[PDB]
Amino acid sequence: KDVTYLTEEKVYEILELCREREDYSPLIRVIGRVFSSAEALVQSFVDIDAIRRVYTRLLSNEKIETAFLNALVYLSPNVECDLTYHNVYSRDPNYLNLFIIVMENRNLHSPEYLEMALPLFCKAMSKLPLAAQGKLIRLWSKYNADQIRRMMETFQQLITYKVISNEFNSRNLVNDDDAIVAASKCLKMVYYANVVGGEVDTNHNEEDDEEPIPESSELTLQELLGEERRNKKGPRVDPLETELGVKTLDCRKPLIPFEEFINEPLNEVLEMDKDYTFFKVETENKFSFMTCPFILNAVTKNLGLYYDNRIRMYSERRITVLYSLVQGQQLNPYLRLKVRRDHIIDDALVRLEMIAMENPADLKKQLYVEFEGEQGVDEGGVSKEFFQLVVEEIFNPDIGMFTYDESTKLFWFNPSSFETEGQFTLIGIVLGLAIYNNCILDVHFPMVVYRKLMGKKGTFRDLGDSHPVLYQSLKDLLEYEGNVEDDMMITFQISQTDLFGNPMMYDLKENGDKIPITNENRKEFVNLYSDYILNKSVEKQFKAFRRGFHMVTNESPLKYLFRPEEIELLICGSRNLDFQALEETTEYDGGYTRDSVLIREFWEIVHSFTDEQKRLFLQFTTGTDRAPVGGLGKLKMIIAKNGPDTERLPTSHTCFNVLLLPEYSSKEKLKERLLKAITYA
Amino acid sequence: MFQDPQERPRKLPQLCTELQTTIHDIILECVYCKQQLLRREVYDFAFRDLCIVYRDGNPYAVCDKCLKFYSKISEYRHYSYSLYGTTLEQQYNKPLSDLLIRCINCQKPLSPEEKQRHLDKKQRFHNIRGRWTGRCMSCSRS
Ligand SMILES: [Zn+2]
Ligand SMILES: [Zn+2]
Repeated sequence: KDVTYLTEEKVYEILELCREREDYSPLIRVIGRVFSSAEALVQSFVDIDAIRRVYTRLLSNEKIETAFLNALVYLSPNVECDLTYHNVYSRDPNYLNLFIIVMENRNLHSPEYLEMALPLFCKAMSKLPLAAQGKLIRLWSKYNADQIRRMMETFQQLITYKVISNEFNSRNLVNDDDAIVAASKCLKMVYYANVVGGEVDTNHNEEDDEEPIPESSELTLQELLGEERRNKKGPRVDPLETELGVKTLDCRKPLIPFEEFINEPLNEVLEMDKDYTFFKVETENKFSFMTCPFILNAVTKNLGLYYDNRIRMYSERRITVLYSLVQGQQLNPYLRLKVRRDHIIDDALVRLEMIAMENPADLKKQLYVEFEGEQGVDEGGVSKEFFQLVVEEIFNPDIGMFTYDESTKLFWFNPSSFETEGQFTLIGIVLGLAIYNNCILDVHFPMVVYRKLMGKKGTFRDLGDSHPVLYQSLKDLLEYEGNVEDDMMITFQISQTDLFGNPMMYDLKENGDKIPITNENRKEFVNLYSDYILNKSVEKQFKAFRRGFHMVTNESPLKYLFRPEEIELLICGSRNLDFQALEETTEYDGGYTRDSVLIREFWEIVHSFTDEQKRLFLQFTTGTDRAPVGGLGKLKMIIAKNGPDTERLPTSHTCFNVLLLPEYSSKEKLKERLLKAITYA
Repeated sequence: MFQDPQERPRKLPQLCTELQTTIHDIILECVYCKQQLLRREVYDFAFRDLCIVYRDGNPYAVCDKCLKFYSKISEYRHYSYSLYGTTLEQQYNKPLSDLLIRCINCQKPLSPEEKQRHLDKKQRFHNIRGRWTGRCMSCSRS
């Protein structure tokens, strides 16, 4: 009963007959002769529910499963040809139906499919033209979270399987494997479906990209060209973001956490120097995973960004040399800061501002710090110390720039600060320099700050971290069901405390004291009050801070690779404390070795410590209770022998992560002295 | 005088007629060194489709040495990424023939013949500060 295209009813004709003749080979003949043909499939239907019913009926028979598999293996390689050489989709926009039909098969993630069928199908799918991908992604964004999870898992298992099954090395790169690259491009397709399927707030949260004006030389060249007003061009934008019209930064809440898209096995194998090269220089035969940033973990991303920073620092060094050769002028290749311990903030401001005004490109040189009166080579330890001092001084309540919350242990901008916009610019620049120099800072900002840095205004929902006493109160106000005007007697006027403790009345709306808050306007009031606290009360200071930060990061791939939650990790470091990795990378000095009894007892003790004792131990040994990007294993801790057994406590040099440990006579004594040191420091 | 910021001629031919003079008659200073251009350089400035820069109503051009120097510096400073012409056409949804590309070494706009050469020799186009550049025949041969 041969037929050129297939439907649910046509299938039922055979379900009954095959059961009645106790056979399956005719239905197998049919399904093979159907699903091996792209045209038959494209013509067969969009009828999602019918497809779902059909699969739910057919996949109940093992013999038929092998036929689906065997048909798919035949189908995909031909579809790749259609898309690559015949542009079939441009002739028939229904061609996409084929992929929709296949993807509703629930068994694609069983190993039988992973070895051959799914890879081939990925090769075909990953060639779809952008407009088609956009059509497909928009459909997927309507699916249930578990279904996104299934699709994500379907490709995740494949990427995992191929990474585990193949031997990758510095001569056989993951970038050269069509199967993993194709799978990643598919997974990217799912990723954007997850983005678009989440909650997206685009109309009330955009802030202008403020760019620092370049040096006079580049300005003159821009003036010699027709570009006097075209200073704003944006970073490298992803084609899919253009086709969909929604950025990764626009989604407030996805269906599945972005972290689940990270493929750890892949990250363990990927060589970032080469990937960054392929990201910068397009080669027809090689792919770059940086074009698929959702799949990389923060360590891998940071290593890419570090290659960018270092390649730029090196470019600026070349420019310095070229200027010296052609014009004789001698410029410093480093961002050499010289400051006095009694005037760190002032010296740093004047110097960084003179540098920013004379040459805004200098801020992109490698940082090098010198304390006036002290002598040493800045191998990072002097810089780290400089950052500690600056951060401590800037957050001192006596400077009035920031308010500290005892509950969350987070800092927030003081609306009442009379201090000049200079200091705010300085702290902004410092944060930039810290990322640029891969140094963790003990700064404690709520998530809103990193969102505002990325160009998104803080929304009501961001108060959940910065002002819990406020967020809760506003949430209560929204949840109340009585007459807000009679029951709460609040107006569009609010009270703020001045440095001198005086309550300053601020009108959210003109003559706000005469305007009552009603149930119809309360959501607007909350939006305005949130906008006041998160924006319009600090906007004077915050705008300066943000400017300072962009002066260092304006050309960085930062806006493309990272998200607010990942910026925090770059600046402050991670909260996950793997002491096994720390043991594996710890170095020994003064005659200790990894095989020393005292050292083995030390690791037994430290592994037996509580997480709080562990945080204290890190704070004591390193100056921060957080682990760098990549965990404690990246922290080159040095355990150096500080003489024989004594009653003294151990001591530390936080600028170089050195622990000065006496050679105690017993495990109990070591434990008691170490606990006492880390508790009483 | 050209002391009106908005209403002074931009391209050398226009400045010739505005000063009732010809390209064969006019003498101009280079905006960096304020040295006088050789007539050969003046012609090339007209051929390179560059803009007159004005300071206090005075016109300035750019000589060959300065232009090459500052362009090379700008390459070293604002290089972004390099694409194949084919890929570039897809990113901008236009054929390379129509897209504005200048010489990275000497700013001269690239002819469709030179653009084709880039495609023929599988050579990439470089994005600098957000504008696209390639290498003209007189700079790929040197
Ligand atoms: Zn000159
Ligand atoms: Zn040229």
